[PDB]
Amino acid sequence: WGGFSVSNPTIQRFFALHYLVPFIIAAMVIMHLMALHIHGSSNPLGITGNLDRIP
Amino acid sequence: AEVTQLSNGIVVATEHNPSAHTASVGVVFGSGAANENPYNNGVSNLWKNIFLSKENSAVAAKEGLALSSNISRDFQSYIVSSLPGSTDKSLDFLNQSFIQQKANLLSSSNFEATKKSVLKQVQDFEENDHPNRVLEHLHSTAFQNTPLSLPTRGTLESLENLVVADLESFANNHFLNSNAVVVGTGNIKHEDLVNSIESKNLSLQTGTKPVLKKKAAFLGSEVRLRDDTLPKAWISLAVEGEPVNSPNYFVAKLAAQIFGSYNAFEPASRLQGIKLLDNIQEYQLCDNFNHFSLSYKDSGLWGFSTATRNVTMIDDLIHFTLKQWNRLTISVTDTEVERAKSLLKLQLGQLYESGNPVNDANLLGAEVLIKGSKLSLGEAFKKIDAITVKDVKAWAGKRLWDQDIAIAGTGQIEGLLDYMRIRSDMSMMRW
Ligand code: HEM
Repeated sequence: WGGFSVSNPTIQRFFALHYLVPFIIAAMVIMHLMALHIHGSSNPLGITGNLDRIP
Repeated sequence: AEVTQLSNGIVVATEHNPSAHTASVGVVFGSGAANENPYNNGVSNLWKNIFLSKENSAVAAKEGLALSSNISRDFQSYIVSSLPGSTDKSLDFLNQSFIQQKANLLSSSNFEATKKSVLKQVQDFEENDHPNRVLEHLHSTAFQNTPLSLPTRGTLESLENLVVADLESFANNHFLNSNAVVVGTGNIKHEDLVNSIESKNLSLQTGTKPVLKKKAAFLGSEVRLRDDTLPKAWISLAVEGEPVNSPNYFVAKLAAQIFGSYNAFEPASRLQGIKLLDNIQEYQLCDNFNHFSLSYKDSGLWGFSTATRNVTMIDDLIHFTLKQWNRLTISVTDTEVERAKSLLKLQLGQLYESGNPVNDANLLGAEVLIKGSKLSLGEAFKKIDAITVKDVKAWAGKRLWDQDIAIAGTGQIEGLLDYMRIRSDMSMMRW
């Protein structure tokens, strides 16, 4: 709170945190795409896709 | 150098050469593999090996004669060769064995032994000869459901259904006097040949051949025969080209000479004036390639074939080749056109002026059957010299820019991308 209840220091620190966390989300999305590049995607049949690929 | 055509009922064409030491005399028919149907495919290839069988070759060899035969898509020929003083014996052998009697050659013991030998040849072709069978598969996908798609040797499935009555039915429809030309090459004079034929009264049969109903038509397609146990990849690619009797016949041959042929293991082949060789030798994208321009009576094919051990960079090889084809519409230079003029004249002069009268008999008979005469090499050189850069740019804007293609391939072809990625490289989105 920065105090005794929800008040003026609470709203000012919540806006500054609200600016920052979408940039942390964008860095996790890059780490998410690196792990996907290693193995590729699955397919709706559940079996291997290495026999027929299109770019 | 002069040809002489004469008709008295039979078309007789000669090409006299008093410096040669042999002579060659035969007959060429105007039907090929494109006059068959999918059920008697291979009947022309069986008639060739009947003519070249052992008992027929032994009768010729006691006289001093040798035999040749060739099967193509539009024609077929049967040729006897001899010394220049015995062309009367060679014309007798063509009369007895091939015109009068054919029940001697078509006996049951001779037919079954010949059919066994042909089936083994077609089986060894389909298993071992990878560049030539990819080019055969390129014809069958580009002209599918059309007479220009049938292979010249036949298939194993269609050859085993053939009997003796199938060969006699083909001979009664195509081996006719109005479909034939009698040829003579080497050391033989023209009036000596027409008086030896007129001292008899040769005539095959009166009447005309059947007329097929479907005309040839190009279709953009592909066929893939993947085989991971083979050590290379073999690929052919083409667009629709020019037929015989086209006004752009020599312009299409000059455009293929610009890109030419290549061998990575010959040191002088690496130094040619071809701008495509800069991209290929940087990462060794292939082992060989060659460009072609084929022509038939109704259609043609223009493109290239290649063989590769670099199987992970196949997409770079197709991409660099097709970006050079774009330059024939946009930015082909004047020094590339002058280089292709001299090399096309050297290549045409070596094809028509070899020292083999059997090669000359096949070229002369096939051209008289379509056109009615033969164009001399002196007049062909003057048409090549008159081609300009603007002729090349106008031809390529019609036949190459944003057009459909046909692809065939075998071996380790996993790195070959699909059709629409290759089709989109036929234009630049720059011009
Ligand atoms: C901002 C958030 C996210 C972005 C931009 C994103 C992006 C992507 C993309 C582009 C793919 C590949 C294409 C596809 O399969 O749709 C993918 C796959 C995948 N994602 Fe996400 N994702 C996000 C959130 C999540 C979440 C919240 C989960 C799970 C709790 C998740 C789990 C997965 C999985 C398991 C795959 C693999 C699917 C497969 O291969 O069949 N992702 N993601």
